[PDB]
Amino acid sequence: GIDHTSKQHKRSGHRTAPKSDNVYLKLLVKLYTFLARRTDAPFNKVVLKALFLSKINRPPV
Amino acid sequence: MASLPHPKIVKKHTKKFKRHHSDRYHRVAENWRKQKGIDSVVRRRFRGNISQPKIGYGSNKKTKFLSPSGHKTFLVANVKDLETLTMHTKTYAAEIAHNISAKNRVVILARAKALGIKVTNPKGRLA
Amino acid sequence: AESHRLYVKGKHLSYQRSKRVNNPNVSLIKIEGVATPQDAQFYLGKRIAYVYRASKEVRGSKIRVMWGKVTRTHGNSGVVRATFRNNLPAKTFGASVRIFLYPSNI
Amino acid sequence: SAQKAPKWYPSEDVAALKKTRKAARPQKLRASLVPGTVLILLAGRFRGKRVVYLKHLEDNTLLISGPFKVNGVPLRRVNARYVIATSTKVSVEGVNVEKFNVEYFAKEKLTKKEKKEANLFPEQQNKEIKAERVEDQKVVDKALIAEIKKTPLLKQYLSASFSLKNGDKPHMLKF
Amino acid sequence: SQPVVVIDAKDHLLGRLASTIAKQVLNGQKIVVVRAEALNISGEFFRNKLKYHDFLRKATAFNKTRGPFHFRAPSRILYKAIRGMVSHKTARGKAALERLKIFEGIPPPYDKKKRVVVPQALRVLRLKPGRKYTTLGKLSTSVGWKYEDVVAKLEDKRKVRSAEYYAKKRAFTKKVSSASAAASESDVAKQLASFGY
RNA sequence: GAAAUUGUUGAAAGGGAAGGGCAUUUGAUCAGACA
RNA sequence: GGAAUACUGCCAGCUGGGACUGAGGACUGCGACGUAAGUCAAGGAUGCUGGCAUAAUGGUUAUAUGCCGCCCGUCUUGAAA
RNA sequence: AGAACUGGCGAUGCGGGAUGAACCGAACGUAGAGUUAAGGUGCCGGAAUACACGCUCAUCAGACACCACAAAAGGUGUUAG
RNA sequence: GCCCUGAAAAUGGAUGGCGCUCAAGCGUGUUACCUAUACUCUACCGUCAGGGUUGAUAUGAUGCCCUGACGAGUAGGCAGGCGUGGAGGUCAGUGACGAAGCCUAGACCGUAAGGUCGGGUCGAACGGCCUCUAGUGCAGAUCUUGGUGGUAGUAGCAAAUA
RNA sequence: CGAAUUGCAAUGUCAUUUUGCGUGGGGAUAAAUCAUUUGUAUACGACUUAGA
Repeated sequence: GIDHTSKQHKRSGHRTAPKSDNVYLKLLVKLYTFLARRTDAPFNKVVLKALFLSKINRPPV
Repeated sequence: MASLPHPKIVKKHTKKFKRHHSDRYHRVAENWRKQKGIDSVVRRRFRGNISQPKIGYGSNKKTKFLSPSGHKTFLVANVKDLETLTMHTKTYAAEIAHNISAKNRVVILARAKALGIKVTNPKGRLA
Repeated sequence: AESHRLYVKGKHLSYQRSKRVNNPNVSLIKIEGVATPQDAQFYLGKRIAYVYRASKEVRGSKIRVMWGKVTRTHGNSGVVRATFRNNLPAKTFGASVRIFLYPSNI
Repeated sequence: SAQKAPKWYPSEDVAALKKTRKAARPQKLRASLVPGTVLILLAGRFRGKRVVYLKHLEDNTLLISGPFKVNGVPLRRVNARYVIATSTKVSVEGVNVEKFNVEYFAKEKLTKKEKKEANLFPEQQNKEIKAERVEDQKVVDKALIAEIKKTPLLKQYLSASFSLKNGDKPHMLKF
Repeated sequence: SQPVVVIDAKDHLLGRLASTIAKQVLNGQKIVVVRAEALNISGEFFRNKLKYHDFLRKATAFNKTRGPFHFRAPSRILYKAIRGMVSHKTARGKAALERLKIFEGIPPPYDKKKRVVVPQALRVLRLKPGRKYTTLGKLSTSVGWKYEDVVAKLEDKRKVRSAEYYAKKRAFTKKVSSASAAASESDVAKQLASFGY
């Protein structure tokens, strides 16, 4: 028995894939996962974590 | 066919997980149903009672879906379904479906003998 | 000349157990002639057979043997623990097993 | 189509093992087994017999020759665990044992797979003991009985056989 | 180590003998317990008689032929003691109590067999000298046994034959020992003595 | 042409219930042969 | 006055027996011993021998035996009730 | 009957207290090996009819806390002061 | 301090029972031993987290692989799946050389929901996968309808003269 | 004089009740229940009587 400090088996509350079924968004996530994995620039990680957002977290600019 | 890639297929809990009081009543079948009751000794996991399915009883992912002969059983219905197995012979085992007639079973068995595939029921409607 | 035996006779006492819970995988053997855990340490690792009868003459004979071995020493009075390939069938509680000397260190 | 196919069928040709690191070393026998001692055989056709230990072989077996003229146990191998090494010795320097090895006892027969069908006396190379063997067996005990007969009662000892009596506690009694 | 063990139950304590018997007979040993009417039991006689008259009260109220059966023989008092220490309601305990035979006096099968003594149950070794004790024959006679005089008439009749067997055997051993000293001087004995023998 | 329920045959068990869990003996049955 | 031993602690001291486990699957690493080639107990088991090739062995099932096991659903602070 | 803090039961199985929702130990995937807790080691019942110093003989002795009842008042009974 | 009296309640009874008296009781101390689902190590399942791999190999990164920690649970929430009646595609799927159904202490796969095969019976239609849709899963409701038990060859078949 | 080749271990089987068959070697020649009957008995069985 372990006296737990934190809640066990806790998912991170961030989506790691788009909930969309879009093929051309699946391809952009395939591209920017490669770029974020194999470059050192944080721009690609920002663009990759921004491709996952929903319609109300992607407001029009 | 050496068929030896797999190692020592063991099976934790080879018993059946029958339903509680399936042997007491005839209306209660032996298909497993979780006891949802509030005073259920099976649900509260007492000593001497039956055991329920957990994920702890899961099989080794290397030796899962394998027969004791070491292959994965794949249902065929004709020779064009046999041709999907002709380059995976040591890992799969063809099995003729239950509704194939006796005239077509002697065709499927001859094609599988010519291709080297192992059929797991070559004595069905044999006559 | 009248004797031929190369074993020590012992009894199958019981399963390894608590009060109210028994574990059938480990049996307790009382080796006749042993009194302490030191000098019960001599028989550790030796083979045990349980020889019994049947009626189906299989492989040319009617007597059958369940093999096992001594594993450790039990509490304070020369009882030992034993493990068999197929466990002993609990109707032999109080039945003669034979402890051989097959892995020897003498 | 009674079962549709896998996504792309990962092919499972055989793959070689990793490089092991288990190099075999010579056996380290227990110190009570010096050549010339008298062993009590505990298992087999000649169990209970008292033999003389002559040589350590290279399949980790002992070479014993209780004199055939004494108790009829020929030159053979035992497993060094199914023996009890007694205290008594003989002088084993007189015998010549260098012609014995594992190919001396290797059987050059052919019954190596058909023991499931060999059940009605096949008469295949089973009962021929030639003069290559008994001639070598004569010289190793004609020089061994001449050392056994130096001490009194040892020949009767080796001709007798071992058994446990009713009070014999083997953890207490010596050997 | 013997197949059947005959226990001369004179001067043994009841529940200290019954524990050793109930362990050996469960380990698998065939035990007969002979001369059970001379069993001792600690505590003074009126204390044990009051305990037995306390036992005599406990019978089934609505039908007395269902209740605890108060057996009055000494062999059956010792059998009640052993049966309380064996799990007699299972097949293992039922099969273990079939390896037991208890008699008062010594019956003619066991008249001519060697009797043993359990030393961890003897009144002499276990009780303090000066404590009062009870004999099971007198207690059984006081609670309603009927054959104390019969097993006492059949006992000295056995003791006469045993004491006239022992005189013949004693004369045999004196005739053996008067002539076995003629060989204790020779070379075989002087060689046997070095080996301890 | 299912089940409750019943008859016959066959197998087995049965000292005030029966059924169930862990383990093994014994009987039946099946397995692949490593062919 | 000289010791010894008990007790307590330490050893990167030596050595004997027993039990359970052998996961992973080309190579890569850190070490050790060697002039070197290399070798090794150093990122998880190999070598030799024998038996059976099926009543070997294993699965299911019925029974026997040892130990355990109160009748489910519900309301309830609390149900075998 | 009504409150204060904590722990628990409810929602919780497991080893122990014979049995018990609440006490002691300890909280739970499926197995193997080892070691223990609380409790025990005459027999049921796995484990010392161990070892050491004393006390008690009870014509309803006494023996695991919760806990399953016990006082005032006596006894030159025995022991110690 | 121990023991006794003081100490009385109703079926027969309870240190759990037998039993125990230089204890198997009481006070105290020293060891050895027994064993929980607890602790340690290993294997496997799952969940969570971290990291590697679009060299380009099965264009797939849904995956594959490396490492570590964790796993109780009612009311309840969520997720991944199994099963049913119909619908749109597809397997140029199965079938009178036997579809569906039903029986089967016969076999295999899955932790499980369940799936597959063999044998018997049977006689005209029915499945796999990608999706759509719902009158979609029962052990209970003194549930509805139908059918059948133990009681049980039992209670009884005895007023009105024969 | 023999025992080797059960091949480096595989209980390596020897004991004792039940039962049936076969050979030869003796030996012995019955009752109980139903049905009928009695009434010392009796709800029915049971009991107690009688009958070549």
